[PDB]
Amino acid sequence: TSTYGRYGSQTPMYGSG
Amino acid sequence: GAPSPMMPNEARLRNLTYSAPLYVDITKTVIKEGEEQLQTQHQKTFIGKIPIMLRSTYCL
Amino acid sequence: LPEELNRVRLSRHKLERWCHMPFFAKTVTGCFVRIGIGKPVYRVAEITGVVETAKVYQLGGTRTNKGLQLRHGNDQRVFRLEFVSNQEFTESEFMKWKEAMFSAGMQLPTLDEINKKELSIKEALNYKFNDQDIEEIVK
Amino acid sequence: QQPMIYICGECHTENEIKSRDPIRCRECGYRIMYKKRTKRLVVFDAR
Amino acid sequence: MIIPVRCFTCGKIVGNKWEAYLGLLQAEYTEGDALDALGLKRYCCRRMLLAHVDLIEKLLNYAPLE
Ligand SMILES: [Zn+2]
Ligand SMILES: [Zn+2]
Repeated sequence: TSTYGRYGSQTPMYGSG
Repeated sequence: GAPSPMMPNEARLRNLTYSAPLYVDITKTVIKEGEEQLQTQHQKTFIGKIPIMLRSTYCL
Repeated sequence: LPEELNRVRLSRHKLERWCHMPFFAKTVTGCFVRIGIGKPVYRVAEITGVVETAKVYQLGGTRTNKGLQLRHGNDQRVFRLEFVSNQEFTESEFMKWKEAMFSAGMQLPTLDEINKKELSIKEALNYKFNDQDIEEIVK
Repeated sequence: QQPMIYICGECHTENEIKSRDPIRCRECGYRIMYKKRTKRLVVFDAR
Repeated sequence: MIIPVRCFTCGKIVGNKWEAYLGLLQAEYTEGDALDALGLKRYCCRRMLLAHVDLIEKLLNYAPLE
């Protein structure tokens, strides 16, 4: 239980906002 | 901990004693030679803890 | 080598645990994160200081309004805790960070410094919370 | 590597609770927690 | 707690009839016609719906979460 990513959970960008 | 109301069910689950703190107004009044006298009052001095009957006028 | 550099790489699932843990400005300062700019390009920025934003944002379940003082060599600006990537340091991005540090005049941190810094995280993880930290956490 | 997962009695949040630790929820300072269900094989005869 | 699946006596399924029975009491029926309209002929099966106290409705008030 340290980094359960499996990629990931849609990382939001900085230049998208 | 930080102060909060005890709920009866928490009091039941933790083997606590469902009770209110109890306080009183005491005048420490005293007099001595020279007609030196004083009546310093300790408002709300703690006396004890009194167990509350569930669903009473003083229950939560 | 971008492989040794990934040991001090802070992923997204690790920050969540340490949102309220003190000593924060002493464990994360010296590691490298994979922050997002935006299209799939990325740059290796430097964790310099611990700043706080006036923007409260939700990170899955958890919410954190803090910022990160990052800087890619000379280009420094404000950052939020949401735009970091779980992706490891690639080859093209590793050489790009090397060129941003050789272009800025900043010294590359010696490998022995990285080896003594990656262990601070594992000792901070296994840290017994015996002191008054749970209190300040719930506050 | 199992941290013993408790459930807060008032927040209902999961809490990771090793030894030598105060039994407090990390969400709010409530003092009751419950163990989550077992991982063992639970089988009943509908009987 | 919750309506039995079968009449204990005979074994007819009554488990499906409780919602319907309360629905027939949203209509203006006597319980005697509600029981009849559902087709409960025996005085065994008829007791199940008359006598069932629905406590699962009260247990449902004790939310775990939210
Ligand atoms: Zn902890
Ligand atoms: Zn019957």
